[PDB]
Amino acid sequence: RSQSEREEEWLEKLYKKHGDDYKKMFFDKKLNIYQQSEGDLKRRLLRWKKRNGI
Amino acid sequence: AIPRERVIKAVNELIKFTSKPKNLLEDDEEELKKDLQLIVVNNKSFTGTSKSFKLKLLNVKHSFYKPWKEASATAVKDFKVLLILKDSDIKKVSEDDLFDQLDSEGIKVDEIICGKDLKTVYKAYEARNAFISQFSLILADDSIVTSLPKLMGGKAYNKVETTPISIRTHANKEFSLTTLTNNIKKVYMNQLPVKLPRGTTLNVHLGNLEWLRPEEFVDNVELISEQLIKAYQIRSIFIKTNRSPVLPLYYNQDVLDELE
Amino acid sequence: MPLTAVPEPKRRFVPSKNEAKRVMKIVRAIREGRIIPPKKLKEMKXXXXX
Amino acid sequence: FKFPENIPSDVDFRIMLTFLEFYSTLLHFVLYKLYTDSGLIYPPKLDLKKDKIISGLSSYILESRKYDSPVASLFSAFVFYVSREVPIDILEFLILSCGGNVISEAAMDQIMSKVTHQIVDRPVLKNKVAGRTYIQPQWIFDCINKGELVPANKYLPGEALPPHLSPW
Amino acid sequence: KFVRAESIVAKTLATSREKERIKRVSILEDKKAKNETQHIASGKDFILKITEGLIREKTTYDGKPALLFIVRVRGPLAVNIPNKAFKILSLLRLVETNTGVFVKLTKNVYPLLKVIAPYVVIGKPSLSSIRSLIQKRGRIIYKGENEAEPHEIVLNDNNIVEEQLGDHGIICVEDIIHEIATMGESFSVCNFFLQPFKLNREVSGFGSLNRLRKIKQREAESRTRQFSNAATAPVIEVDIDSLLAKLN
Amino acid sequence: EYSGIIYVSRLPHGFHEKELSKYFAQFGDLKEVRLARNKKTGNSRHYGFLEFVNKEDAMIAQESMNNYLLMGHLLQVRVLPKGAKIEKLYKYKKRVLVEKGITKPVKQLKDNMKQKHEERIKKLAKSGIEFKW
Amino acid sequence: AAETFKLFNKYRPETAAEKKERLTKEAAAVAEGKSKQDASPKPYAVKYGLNHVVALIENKKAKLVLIANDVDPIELVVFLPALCKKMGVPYAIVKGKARLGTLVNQKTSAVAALTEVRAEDEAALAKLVSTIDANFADKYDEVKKHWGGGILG
RNA sequence: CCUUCUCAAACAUUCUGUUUGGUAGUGAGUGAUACUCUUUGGAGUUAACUUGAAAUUGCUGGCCUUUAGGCGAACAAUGUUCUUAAA
Repeated sequence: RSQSEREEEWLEKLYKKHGDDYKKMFFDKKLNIYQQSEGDLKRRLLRWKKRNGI
Repeated sequence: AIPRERVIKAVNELIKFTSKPKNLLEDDEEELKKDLQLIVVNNKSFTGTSKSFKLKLLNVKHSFYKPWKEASATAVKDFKVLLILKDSDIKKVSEDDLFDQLDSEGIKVDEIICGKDLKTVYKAYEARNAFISQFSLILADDSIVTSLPKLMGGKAYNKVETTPISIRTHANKEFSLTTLTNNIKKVYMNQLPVKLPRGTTLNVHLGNLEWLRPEEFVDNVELISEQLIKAYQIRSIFIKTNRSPVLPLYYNQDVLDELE
Repeated sequence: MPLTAVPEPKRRFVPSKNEAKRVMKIVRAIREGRIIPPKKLKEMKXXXXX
Repeated sequence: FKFPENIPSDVDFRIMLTFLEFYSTLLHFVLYKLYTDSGLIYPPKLDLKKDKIISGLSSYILESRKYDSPVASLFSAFVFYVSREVPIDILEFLILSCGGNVISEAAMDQIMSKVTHQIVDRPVLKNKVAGRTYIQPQWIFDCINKGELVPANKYLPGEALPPHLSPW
Repeated sequence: KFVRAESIVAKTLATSREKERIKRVSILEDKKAKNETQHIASGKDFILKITEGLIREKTTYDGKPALLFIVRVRGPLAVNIPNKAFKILSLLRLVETNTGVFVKLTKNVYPLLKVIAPYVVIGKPSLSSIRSLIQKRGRIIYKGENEAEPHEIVLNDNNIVEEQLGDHGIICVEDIIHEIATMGESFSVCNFFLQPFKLNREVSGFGSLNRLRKIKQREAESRTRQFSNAATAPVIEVDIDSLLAKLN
Repeated sequence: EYSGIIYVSRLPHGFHEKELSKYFAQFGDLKEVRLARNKKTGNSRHYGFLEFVNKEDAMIAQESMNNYLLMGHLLQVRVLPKGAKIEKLYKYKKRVLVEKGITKPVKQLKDNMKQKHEERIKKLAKSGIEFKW
Repeated sequence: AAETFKLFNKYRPETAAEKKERLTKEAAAVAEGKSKQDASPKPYAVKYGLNHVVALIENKKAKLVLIANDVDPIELVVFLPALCKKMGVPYAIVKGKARLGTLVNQKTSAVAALTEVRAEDEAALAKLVSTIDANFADKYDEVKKHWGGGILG
């Protein structure tokens, strides 16, 4: 089960905006407007990294 | 000129004065008043025979806004920077555009507000006074500056921080972000505001003693005072704390002969 | 106080999800060309009037 | 003639507007077949500043994609000088039916080498150029009704005119 | 009728605004005309040109007699018109709205344009537009055969024209168009002669369809007309060639 | 019992005695009308007083205006009791400045400057922390 | 009631046409992609579903409630004045559910709740609340307790 | 039931600088230190605070004009009179 292009691009924006840390990106307003869960962020980023960018 | 030595005498006298000592948890505002310097200028006919809400920006050697901000981080009221810009101006200018320029020299705009926002969001005296009272530094485009006083409220024109400051994004036909960028630097750290009331009395606010060096206070005061002498015919100069009595430093007795 | 101690839902605070699903429905229809963009529609009408 | 008319309260427009719209659409498609049949573009382009000079048929430029003798190309190679005094419109259209040129000083003050003829109706003529021919406009109204040239001594101001009875 | 409580307040506020901007215009223009430019905004004047957010270009004023055509607009929302501007509109005969007139522009004319700016609309006219106005509209107050004589007649007889204009030698209303465009010898003869203008309202209004037109035109007029109240207001000019396509 | 004299609070900006007359005449004819104004600038203090020819007309007018929302903030009208009279209001204008010449010649007030400077030095002694000037 | 309608016409809900139009705009944006930004504050509108209106009470969230006088099943409505009375919600009884439906793009609505207000309008809201509590809660409270009607025709 | 002056000039080229001008207020109340005259009449200035645009009578500045207007404009000045926002 892969990822959709818009939301992996969204994750790619988050990956460059905050880096890897999650407490900063959790309290980010811009590009976290759905206010994703702390660890759902981790799960989607780990899936995105395994898909692309190590 | 003015005997700098006498100014050092008076400022050391004032340091000794403020060094003199069920209590509050949170300290008295009056206790914060009795630590602060205000320059008082007696001068012939300081009216323009008309109200002058425009602030003169005097070129000052040192910048008290940075020790303001550094003590304001400790203080309850937090130093904030307001700009009031045109509708098209806010449409063009973004916030990171400001913040990248200001982190270069290490300052920060709090907010930017259109005249539309003044005339509909804060078109209510309570909310407008509460919104204004948050701020210390208020900037406005020179075009908007002469449109302000119906929107700002006279309660904003009573105090010195609450009254806005003329600043210009334009240098050519259109504005440039470079002009606003270095212009907020000029108004921030190289200039100090001057209210221009009526009568023979001028009050100039300098700031708390704990912020700057006392000889640096003396240098800023003598620079400003020479600027004033070259500007206006001056009767006398009394500098003091608003709790303290006055201190006569310099006066010109022939100005009053020259008035009439 | 209110009657019920019902916990507040997530979706009251964030932009609406079902809106966005309808958005992506229209996106899939436009990618298939079943829906014409309105700028293209006005372009069509401006030529068809003449 | 282009005169401000007192509007009649007796009429009802509600009929003439229907006739108007019907005739408008009908003449519209007939102009389509007459422009395509004449081989040129059915929308006629106009220069805007030419329309700002005068709102007429001469505003339109007419694109590409003989004349029947004598009335078409009557007064060929013929340069007029219509005055500001004359009614510009119907004389303009008659000269365009001739193919000659139109030069009016009324058009000039918006902002004269080849001009030979003045159409004017004035008693006293100022500059009185003997090279330029001074003519009251009935000459154009009578030459095209004959199809032929007539002498202009009657049409010279301020000579009186034959009572024109048109060919009907 | 019991009028209301609110209109009486809104009229007072609007008259306050207008009297303030008019006093600002009067003081600023007095300091300009008396040439005592010491502490004012600007010394020289400006002119707006709205054409097609739409492009709004400014010029400095040229001290040159320019033919202008003025068009009376319905004034702002609930305003009693002040007596200073009432005087000017009385002179320029612009009461009974939808009423323009041709005027000469000089530097003595120019200061009143800043005054009556919230009530009329200005621009550069064209010869075809002037032509169309005169050939389609215009009545002359006229001393006739046997009349009580508040008597107006439409422009047909050029001999009536050269009757009362024979001293200047002015015949044939086409030449009146020509000399209003020209203004070489005498404009003001033609200006006092053509004394009333009337233009229809553009939208008939009352009825289901035309209310949409009225709303869209009120929105368009909100986009076009700008009310500076600065006393250094650039003179707004609009395409009267566009405007008379609507109103004539 | 209540009189015909009337207190009106919470007036909107620019809404003055002329407009009060022009409005409340439609209730019936009024006896007197005044607005509380400020002295330095003739601006409203947002409350005023009415008087009518009748007490009954005053009560009718007071009923239809007591909780009346108007031009932003609402208005509140109260009739006064029978023991109430109008006192001490004036239409104040904007009082402009006046400039009057100094009476003493320049050398008398030079001497006054010289005296007041030494006197303030004596006050800096008297307060007192040292100041040689 | 006039100023209340002037208030609520500032807060008209979005129509289906305007909704679908904005949807087509943003969808054509993403179709180009041209993913412009991710930013929108909130929609503010009146609330008009009856169970939704009652639902906004018992939190409380209703800043103002308009209640239509004429409903043919009156019993749908009769608890709402007492319910906003006990919940302290500033209710007001409006005249005519058609006028409610006009401001909410329905035929009728019979209820009108309003919770979220911009800062430009919040000061107008509070004075309208005070106006209603002066004009409705003070005037009609005791006569509310009295048995109406009974007089023959 | 209205919407508030949203720029001017000069010099200079530094990819925009430098100088100058352009702003009448929401009412009420608290209150520091003072300054200046005025000839006691006070007047005009000076920190700071409060307040849902809140609300109860602070008794009649001066000068000038016309029969209300300017003192922030002196041969300066002003009115409440715009109708397809009707009926």
